Amino acid sequence: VIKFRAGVCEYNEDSRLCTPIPVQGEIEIKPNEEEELGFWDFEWRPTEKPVGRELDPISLILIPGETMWVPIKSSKSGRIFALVFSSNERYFFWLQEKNSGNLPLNELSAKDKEIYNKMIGVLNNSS
Amino acid sequence: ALQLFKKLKEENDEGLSAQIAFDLVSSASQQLLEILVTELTAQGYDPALLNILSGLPTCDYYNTFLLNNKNIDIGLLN
Amino acid sequence: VDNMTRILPQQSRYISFIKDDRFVPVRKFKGNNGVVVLRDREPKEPVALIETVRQMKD
Amino acid sequence: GRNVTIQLENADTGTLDTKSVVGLVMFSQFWYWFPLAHFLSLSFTPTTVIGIRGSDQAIPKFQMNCYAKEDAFSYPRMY
Repeated sequence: VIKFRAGVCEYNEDSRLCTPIPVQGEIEIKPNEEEELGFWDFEWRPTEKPVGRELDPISLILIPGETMWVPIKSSKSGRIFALVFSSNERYFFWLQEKNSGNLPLNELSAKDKEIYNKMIGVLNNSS
Repeated sequence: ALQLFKKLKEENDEGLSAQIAFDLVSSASQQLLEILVTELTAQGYDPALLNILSGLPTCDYYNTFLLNNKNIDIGLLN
Repeated sequence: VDNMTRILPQQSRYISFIKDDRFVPVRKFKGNNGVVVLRDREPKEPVALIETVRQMKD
Repeated sequence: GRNVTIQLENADTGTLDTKSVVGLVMFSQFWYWFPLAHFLSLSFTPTTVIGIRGSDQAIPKFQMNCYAKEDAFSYPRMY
């Protein structure tokens, strides 16, 4: 299991507001094996700071290649983990990977090289 | 000590408040700092003042100096 | 003399900050060692910066 | 790392610094119980001008003019 700090950020497509709503917690990706599609679940659950948008624990299936990983989908704030299910399971998430503090940074986290690779790894590979 | 901070509240200049405070924490009693933080909390004063007066900011600045510029005699250990 | 170095007090007495340089202290320099708060003339200019240790560890 | 000195007092306001005073007395009596040696750490103060940006809290790298003979006040050798 692959843990990292992340919080929820509201999803949007009307105007692309996509401002983070702060929380802290953690995102937990479970590799699963369910079908050849992988269905690596992006679970979002508050382990901490439940204040802001609660986003009750829920696991989301992954259909690979349909998701579009785009770093600045909002194009207004960094660290936009965007998961695009063509508005069906579309949730947005905002990294808080302590490395320069919570602060939104363009092109994801401060550990630039690492998180680019992490992102290819989950989306592309299917268990 | 309190009255001095109230004047600078009105200015809303962060730079000046900080500079005064940094000199005050060095000198000031362990006792003095502790009652002063309470008082400022109840005014509504910015939390940035309260943090310097807790003294952990200065601990961090002084820690940074030591790590980078340390010239270790290796002969001590041998 | 670069900022955030060991400076003896004797050297420190004779220090005057360049006024053209961005960093000039809010109020006059102590004239001696310790933490001195600078006014940043332009944040916009990029400066190589050393994050405070607390943040480095987070 | 050869960058610390023991401050007698905060001569800035001319009132005794609390830390150095206690430190020194607890160190000085050590004949009886040897571990009392460690109290001298508490009197140490580093001498360094640290610039602070008063609104971001980060140390800028910059250089100041210092009327000095650099050679005289440069670091001693590595012992």
